[PDB]
Amino acid sequence: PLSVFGDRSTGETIRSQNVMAAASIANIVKSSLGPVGLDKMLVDDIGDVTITNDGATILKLLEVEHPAAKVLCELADLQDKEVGDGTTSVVIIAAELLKNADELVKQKIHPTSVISGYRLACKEAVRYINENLIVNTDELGRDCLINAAKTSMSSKIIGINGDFFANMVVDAVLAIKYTDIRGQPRYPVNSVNILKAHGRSQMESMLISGYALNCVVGSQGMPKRIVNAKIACLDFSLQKTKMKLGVQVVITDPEKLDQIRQRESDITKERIQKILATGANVILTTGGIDDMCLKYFVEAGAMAVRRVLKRDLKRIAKASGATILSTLANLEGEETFEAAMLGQAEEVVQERICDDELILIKNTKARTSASIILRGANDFMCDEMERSLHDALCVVKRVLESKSVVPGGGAVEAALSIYLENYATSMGSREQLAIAEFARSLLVIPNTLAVNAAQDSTDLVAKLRAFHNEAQVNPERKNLKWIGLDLSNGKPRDNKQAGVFEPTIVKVKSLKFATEAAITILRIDDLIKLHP
Amino acid sequence: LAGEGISVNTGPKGVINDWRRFKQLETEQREEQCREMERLIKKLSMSGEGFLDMIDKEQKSIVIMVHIYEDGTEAMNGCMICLAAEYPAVKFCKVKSSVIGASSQFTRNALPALLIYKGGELIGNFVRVTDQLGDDFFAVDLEAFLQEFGLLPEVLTSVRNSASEDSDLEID
Amino acid sequence: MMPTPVILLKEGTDSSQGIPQLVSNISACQVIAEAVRTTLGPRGMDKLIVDGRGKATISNDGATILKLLDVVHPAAKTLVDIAKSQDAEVGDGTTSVTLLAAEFLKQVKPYVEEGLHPQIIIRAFRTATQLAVNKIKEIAVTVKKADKVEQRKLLEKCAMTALSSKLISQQKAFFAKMVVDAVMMLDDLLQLKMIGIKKVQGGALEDSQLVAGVAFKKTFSYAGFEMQPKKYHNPKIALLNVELELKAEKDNAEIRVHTVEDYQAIVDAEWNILYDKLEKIHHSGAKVVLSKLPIGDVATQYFADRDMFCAGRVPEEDLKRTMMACGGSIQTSVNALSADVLGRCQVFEETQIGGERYNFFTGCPKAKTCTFILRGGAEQFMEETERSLHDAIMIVRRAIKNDSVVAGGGAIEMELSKYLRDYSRTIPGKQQLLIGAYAKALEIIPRQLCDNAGFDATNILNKLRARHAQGGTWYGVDINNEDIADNFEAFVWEPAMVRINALTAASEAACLIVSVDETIKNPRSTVD
Amino acid sequence: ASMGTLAFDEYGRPFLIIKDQDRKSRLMGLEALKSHIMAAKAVANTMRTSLGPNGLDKMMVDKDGDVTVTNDGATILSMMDVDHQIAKLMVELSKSQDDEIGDGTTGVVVLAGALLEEAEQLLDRGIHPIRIADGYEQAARVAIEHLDKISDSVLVDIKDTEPLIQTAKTTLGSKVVNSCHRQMAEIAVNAVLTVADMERRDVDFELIKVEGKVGGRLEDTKLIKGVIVDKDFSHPQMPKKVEDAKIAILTCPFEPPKPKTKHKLDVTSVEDYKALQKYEKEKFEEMIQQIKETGANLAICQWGFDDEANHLLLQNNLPAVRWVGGPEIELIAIATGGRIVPRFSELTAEKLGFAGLVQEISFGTTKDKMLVIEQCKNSRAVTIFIRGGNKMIIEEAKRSLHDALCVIRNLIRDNRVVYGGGAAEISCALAVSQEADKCPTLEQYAMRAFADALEVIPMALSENSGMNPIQTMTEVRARQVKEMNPALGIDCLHKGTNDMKQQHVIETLIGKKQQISLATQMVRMILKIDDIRKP
Amino acid sequence: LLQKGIHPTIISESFQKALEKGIEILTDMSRPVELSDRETLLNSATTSLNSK
Ligand SMILES: Nc1ncnc2c1ncn2[C@@H]1O[C@H](COP(=O)(O)OP(=O)(O)O)[C@@H](O)[C@H]1O
Ligand SMILES: Nc1ncnc2c1ncn2[C@@H]1O[C@H](COP(=O)(O)OP(=O)(O)O)[C@@H](O)[C@H]1O
Ligand SMILES: Nc1ncnc2c1ncn2[C@@H]1O[C@H](COP(=O)(O)OP(=O)(O)O)[C@@H](O)[C@H]1O
Ligand SMILES: [Mg+2]
Ligand SMILES: [Mg+2]
Ligand SMILES: [Mg+2]
Repeated sequence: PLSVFGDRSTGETIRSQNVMAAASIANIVKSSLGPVGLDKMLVDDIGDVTITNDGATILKLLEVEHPAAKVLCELADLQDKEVGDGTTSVVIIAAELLKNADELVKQKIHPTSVISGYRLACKEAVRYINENLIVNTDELGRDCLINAAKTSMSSKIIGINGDFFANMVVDAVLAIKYTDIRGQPRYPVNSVNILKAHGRSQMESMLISGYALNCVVGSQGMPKRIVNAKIACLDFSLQKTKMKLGVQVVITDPEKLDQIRQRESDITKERIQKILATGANVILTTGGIDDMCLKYFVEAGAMAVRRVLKRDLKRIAKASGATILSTLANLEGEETFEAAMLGQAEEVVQERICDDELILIKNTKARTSASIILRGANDFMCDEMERSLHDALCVVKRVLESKSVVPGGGAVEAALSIYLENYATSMGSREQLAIAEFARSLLVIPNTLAVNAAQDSTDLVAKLRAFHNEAQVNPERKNLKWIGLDLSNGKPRDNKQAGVFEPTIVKVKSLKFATEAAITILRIDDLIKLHP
Repeated sequence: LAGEGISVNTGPKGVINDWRRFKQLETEQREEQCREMERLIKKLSMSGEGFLDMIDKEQKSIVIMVHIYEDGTEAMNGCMICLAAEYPAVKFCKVKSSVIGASSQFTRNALPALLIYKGGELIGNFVRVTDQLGDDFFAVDLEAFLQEFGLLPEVLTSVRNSASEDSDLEID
Repeated sequence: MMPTPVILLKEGTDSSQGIPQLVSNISACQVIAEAVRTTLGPRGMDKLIVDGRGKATISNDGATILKLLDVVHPAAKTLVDIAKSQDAEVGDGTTSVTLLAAEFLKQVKPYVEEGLHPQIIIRAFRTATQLAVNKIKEIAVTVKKADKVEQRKLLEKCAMTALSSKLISQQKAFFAKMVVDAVMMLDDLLQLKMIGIKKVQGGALEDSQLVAGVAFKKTFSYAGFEMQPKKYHNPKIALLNVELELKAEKDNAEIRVHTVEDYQAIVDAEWNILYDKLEKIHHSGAKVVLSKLPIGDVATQYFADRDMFCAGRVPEEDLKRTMMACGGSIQTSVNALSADVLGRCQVFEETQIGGERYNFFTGCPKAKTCTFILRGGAEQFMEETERSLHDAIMIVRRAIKNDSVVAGGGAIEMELSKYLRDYSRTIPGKQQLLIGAYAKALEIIPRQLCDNAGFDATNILNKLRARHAQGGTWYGVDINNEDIADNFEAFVWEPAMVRINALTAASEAACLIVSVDETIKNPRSTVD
Repeated sequence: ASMGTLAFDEYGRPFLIIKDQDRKSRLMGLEALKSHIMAAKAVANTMRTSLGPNGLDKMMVDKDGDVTVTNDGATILSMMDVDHQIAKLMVELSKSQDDEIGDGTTGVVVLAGALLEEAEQLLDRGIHPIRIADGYEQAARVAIEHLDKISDSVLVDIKDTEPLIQTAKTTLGSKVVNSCHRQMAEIAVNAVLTVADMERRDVDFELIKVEGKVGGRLEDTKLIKGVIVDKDFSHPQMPKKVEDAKIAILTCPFEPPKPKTKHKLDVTSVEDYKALQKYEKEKFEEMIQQIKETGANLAICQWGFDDEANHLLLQNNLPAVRWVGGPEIELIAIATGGRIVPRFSELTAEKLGFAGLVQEISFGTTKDKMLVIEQCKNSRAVTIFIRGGNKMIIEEAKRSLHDALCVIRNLIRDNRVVYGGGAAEISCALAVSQEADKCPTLEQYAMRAFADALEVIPMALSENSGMNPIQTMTEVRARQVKEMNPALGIDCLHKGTNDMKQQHVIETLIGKKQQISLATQMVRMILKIDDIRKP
Repeated sequence: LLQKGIHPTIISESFQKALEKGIEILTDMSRPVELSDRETLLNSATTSLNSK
């Protein structure tokens, strides 16, 4: 009757398929949650091997066919983009919410009522988190940042070495700190150039008090160490001059060909002479440099680096005070290069790192910059350290920007579950079931942590819920709001005292994104799949 | 035996589902037939879906060549591996004839196939290269032979360098 | 895992172990329960299944539907097995057992996913089932008066309740009275083979009748049969197992003669043997002759000459029913055809029923058998009517064995769930969650009733829970009134043993499914 | 909406539950109901064109190329090669109506289709199908009670056969034999009345032989108050006509006796051989003499005989026929009043049948002969001999006569009749509508849908006759309401009057009741089904 | 309607008559609204967005 060239699913079938797909995506990454979680290996069809614990990377690398699974994968990607941490918790929470909402729907509860209940529960959870479970970081000091970094690097390849990696992360983030208009301290992460090089152990990873380039000097005749570096940043190639498309050379008097050919290279020669005449020592360009210009730099005893990355060049110019010049043209139609466009550094060296060389611009002036050189056993290990390091940097940035943190280890989830199951009795008649299911779904995080720890999940979560219920009922027991999970010993523990923190924005964004994804999937009750 | 003006009328619109399914299957076989016919007769005289959608995809500005083989194939495979190590920008790959299901004449007398694709068209269809190349020539010989026709394209980091758009801003 | 050139098991062996395989087993059980989910209750609907040969089976019976389903999942087969067990021991509740088991598994699935040890769940199921069975036995209503009228009414009400879910539910009182009447005439053992069920195409349901005797189809009459009278007013019936026709005396017998006089003597001796058997039957005084073995045309004409009715090739079960109704004895030899070995009925007659001829033996005062003659518009119609009457007959037989009844419509399960929740509120707490899950899963049947009827399940569930909590034992789902009502006063009655067996089988299936941790599938041999 | 459910688990492990689950299909709930209703509607719409005197025939071709032209709904649906299960259910419903009644096999299909069509629009409005079935059952009970109320009784006496002739004519009007309509109805009535247990008992159709031969004309069809057999006299030189024949029915071949037991006869000398030859000759002479001594004129055997017996029968002025079938032997014995004798030694004069005339019938230039026995004293068995211009109309006449015989049999069983032409069903629809106005509102929709479905057959009759369906049906219903006359129907033949009592359109009450009941039960089943699991 | 034996041209004209009558009825039911009344516009927008 429809005569539609495709398959159709309607009613319970499509809802069950969507929930099964979401649950499968959840179960894919449920084994990499919490410090007792374990990494996974992803192998391509060409033999490429990837070892990672990050949920977003795992979901990006996998091939996904079902649209709901695609929704969850893009939810994880969005959570990574907007926050940088919690990319697994958001997926798990969204899948659990979808499962509980589908169970409610199978109980003949209309999906609109469930959606309204989920919206109310999300709003009240955000409000309760912002009003009760936040901890101000002003009175905690640098220990708060250290603990946040250590918590973020748990369940990662650099977990046990956290005592050192957290110091590195905090130092780098504080080094790249700057202030903008209206006095907001902004921390531009991704300005920390993360360099990888296998070899010696992790503890030999170096935090550079400057910048690091993954490139070497163009010529072997140039010195590989300059003390008082006058860095000149350029955005144009230094090679033989060639006329543009609209300019053509036509010779009628043969005596002028030699002069033409000489001028052709003398133009670049005089440009290099103008650049060197101001005392420049290090010359970095995004374009290439041919042989004669390299020799010109060699004879002057000055560095010259070609094919420098644009972002690296911009960072070097910003840190050292230099300005990038795409051309040597002033405001009076001449070629010139003043000393004002020269950045300065305390030292520029080409260091050797495991049979390979890289350039270290050390201790730039007028601005502090940082870079990290990661040393690992092999390439996969270095990649995983880089991913974990980026996650830690993002967490520290979130903590420094917004000065509120919340206890970790499922304490927030248990407190929210207790508060929501108490609050659901206050409003509505059919939405109360939805809010109760939201509270129950919020408990998937501590349960997953306990399961990963191979502990008694039921008893441990029951004890956590009892502690939080006592905290919420007794007004003189507010100190129990911080009772999290001690995964090493499998017992409840005051996580705020133990130093297990995480940014409030992580939880807020995870809750909002998971609620929106569950709502989006829940509206679907009919599928049409046209044949290709 | 009359009524030559059948005028099937509602039939085709009432059974259009099966007709369109058969049309889709026949067209799916049609792309494979068109792809395989570019080799047979055209040059012979003088999973398959993976090959099809690998040829369909990727940029037209990158030269991609494929090799058809059956189990001196080993020497040419080694030379191809050496060229791949020497030309990372190229995407050397090989596929069995039985997977493609080519003609028996190609299987019996055209085992060494050097098929080069550039933007969905055959810029080179070197087939049965035993006579004009040899049996044990090295990778450099194959590179020179292929570069003589202007088909093949013309430092080392530590391990890796690659990793919001706010690069760095010190402005107050 | 490594290729390991020499391998342990046979190549192609599939193994699944851990929590995921248990979760998959639970999901398969839910899938099986969904296939018979909508067939429960007066508002239930039938299912049609087509086999490879093209035959279609229409049935509301859960056991039949599960049998026609070609399940291959090892965990899913347990639900079909327990449905077969419930059908065998009880005959009703085959849909309830699968739903109960699947709901148990669904309720305990979240605890399984979080690492709970299966043995704890098994122990909780055993304890809850024991308590529920004890409660059912305690609160079941029985009347220790042995009054004929009230016991008959109880049988009829149980039959109507067991019948008020099928396509014959419109005539449920009529068929219930027929079934109770048929069962009461069985002697001591209530053997199912003593209740003949004949299906005749054509005619309405109300045209179906119960015969106080035996009736069977006409069986390939020979020539001269239409010359026999087809009605008798006090016949004597000769129940025989004899081949009455000219034939070789023995398979290995051989006759050797060397004189034409001996030849004529031999042919006359054969004819005299046949005529002597027929003469003995005739002077036995019988007017109706029935035999397992064929009755020849010569014997048919001989009996027509004497104004008797004959019927050969009668099925064995039909002759057994005729013997038990008329009160004779099946004879393999006709030499001693005494008076006591002859059946007797008040009226024998051959009548046409929907294009078929049937022989009727009515008026038997001491008959111990019956005969259902079912009418309908299609063979599947008669098949489903027979299945429904079989369910009713099994229920009536069980009620005869013990008249212990509980109210239906989910009232018994509300009482059990309330009792189990009250018990679970008084234990440490590890078993409390599992027993509470069991009590919650006990609510599946009334919820399914409401869903099938098109109600709002949540409101009816809340009303039933509130009614049972503050007092009231037999309050269940009232389908017609869109509300709840006291089902015991509404005569929605169920034998207690039905629910006892249902709970026991569901609990055993759930425990067996949970107790399995690994599944191994050896590669098939001789696939052909 | 197909291929069952495919999950393959949430852990990526295989999830196989039902064997060949990927090759099976499934429909759930309302979609299955819609598909079944559509299939039943298609079948009913195919059948409805062949309803009434103006109904047209269907030309059915089997798998072997044999083609049958017929108007009987049961015959059409039986030969139809359907694959939908609901179509098979409709075919079985029509066959059930044929088996129970013999007439109205087309009305049941149309009524069921209309009921399901109305149930479709009831389902669209959100009514549980069980509620629709219950309402249909209640309305069917009301309609059956109304039919019983408005029923009329007729005399089924042998002396006056006018009402029986009218009923048979009403049955035969829709068939192709309406050219010989009255003669065919008379033949059917006489055939049923001649062989019938008078005390309202059964009518044994096995005692009515319906055999047809090509050639002649339809008007040549006649009722023979005896038995007609396609055999002929064994010897070509015996007389072809015997009057006042004394039949001698025998089941013993006219051959020397043979023991059934495995036997061997030993010839040990010449005198033994002479004795054997003399014994054979004397056995032949003795069987012939035993047959002749009873005074019989014609001898009928069943297992044939050999040359010596044939020539002795010819020589002794004893016409004989051989290889007569068992049923034919029984029919001859019943009609002639003579007994069946198993051997010559038991043949007496009192066991001889009597026949007024035994004749051999030729059939033009066909070389085929056929023996006829008639003019018996009180022949309790009759045979109908049908002639036609082709075998196809012969088969159609056979089934039409079967319908007429079944209708007269139903009249024998019950003498209450109702007036057809759609009058009875219009009155039933009126009664159902009146009853619905008093019942609660929820079942009102089901009862009114039942009334609308009942009113389709008069609409079909009006449409087949070319009249406007809705206008004619509305006018007839208004006349029925205004003047109390449940006999006003659809003037299909354009006789100028709407009163079926004057038009003598008579239907058996049992037929209408069976139609309504069977249609209601089949509709209830089709509504109750909500799942299909075809492979 | 077609099954009852009505030509599919009287149906069209009758449907046109019914459409005209229904348009008249809907116009009679309607209520004037001014663009300066923000409440009615907000209610209309909310009703439009309610089903999404
Ligand atoms: N030392 C710790 N003790 C207890 N819980 C922790 C500890 N470190 C992290 N957690 C908790 O483990 C959970 C899982 O974090 P993780 O999965 O590693 O982050 P992501 O979701 O970004 O991958 C976090 O919600 C955090 O609260
Ligand atoms: N009149 C009624 N009102 C409410 N519920 C009923 C009624 N009759 C039967 N039931 C319910 O229907 C269920 C039985 O459904 P059915 O499918 O016939 O057998 P099974 O027990 O195999 O499911 C019983 O649990 C009973 O509670
Ligand atoms: N002379 C007539 N005038 C009006 N209606 C008639 C006449 N004869 C038959 N009919 C109607 O035609 C309908 C169809 O009858 P028929 O085709 O013989 O068998 P079936 O009922 O199986 O189709 C009957 O319901 C009957 O009421
Ligand atoms: Mg993290
Ligand atoms: Mg039952
Ligand atoms: Mg008729």
